[PDB]
Amino acid sequence: AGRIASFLKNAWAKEPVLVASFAIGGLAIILPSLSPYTNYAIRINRATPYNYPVPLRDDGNMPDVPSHPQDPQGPSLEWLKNL
Amino acid sequence: IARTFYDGPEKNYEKTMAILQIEAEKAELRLKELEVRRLMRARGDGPWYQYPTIDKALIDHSPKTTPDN
Ligand SMILES: CCCCCCCCCCCCCCCCC[C@@H](O)O[C@H](CO[C@H](O)CCCCCCCCCCCCCCC)COP(=O)(O)OCC[N+](C)(C)C
Ligand SMILES: CCCCCCCC/C=C\CCCCCCCC(=O)O[C@H](COC(=O)CCCCCCC/C=C/CCCCCCCC)COP(=O)(O)OCCN
Repeated sequence: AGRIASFLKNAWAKEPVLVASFAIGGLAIILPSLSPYTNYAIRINRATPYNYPVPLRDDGNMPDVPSHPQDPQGPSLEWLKNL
Repeated sequence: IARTFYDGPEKNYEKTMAILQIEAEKAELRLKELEVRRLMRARGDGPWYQYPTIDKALIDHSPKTTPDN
């Protein structure tokens, strides 16, 4: 932990570009695992309706499937509006 | 000499019969196996010569953005 300080000092004195590149790359690898917004990005990607939602044939045993888009059932995107 | 070194003829006789039975059974088994192999290769209905086919578990049975698949 003491010699690494001298090594970093020498690298910064001689090769600032390499030090900057390595720092930026290391941040790029490690930061996304520690961020709480990557889940939000995944859900935003999942909430984009590229495809037509094919309706389900009613059998009388779906309490959680809406009959109309304005019905309270189904997923809600209110989290996206406030995001 | 016969008592000390040799046996009776019955022993050799019956050993010969046992050997003959084993060899005849082996011959008939070999011929039957050849016929079975020929039939299985010709028809393909047996356990042998079952060449692989595409697994139907890979098919996706979901709506395909188009009603006509
Ligand atoms: C009264 C006699 C007067 C006349 C004498 C005649 C002399 C004849 C003797 C010469 C013998 C010829 C050799 C043939 C040996 C046959 C070997 C084999 O076939 O026999 C075995 C039998 O084993 C015998 O013990 C064989 C022993 C003979 C060994 C020969 C060695 C002689 C060499 C001596 C050289 C000198 C040594 C000193 C060096 C300085 C079979 O084993 P096994 O499956 O169980 O028995 C089946 C039959 N039963 C079940 C009924 C018993
Ligand atoms: C974990 C992240 C990894 C991914 C990020 C990296 C992104 C891209 C960067 C890498 C590109 C290729 C690497 C280049 C390797 C060069 C090594 C070399 O031999 O060059 C040396 C020069 O560099 C060196 O001296 C060796 C390494 C020097 C330091 C390099 C980085 C070491 C670590 C720095 C960062 C540490 C961690 C981040 C903390 C930063 C501090 C806050 C020789 O110089 P020359 O040009 O050949 O001589 C001509 C002049 N006579």
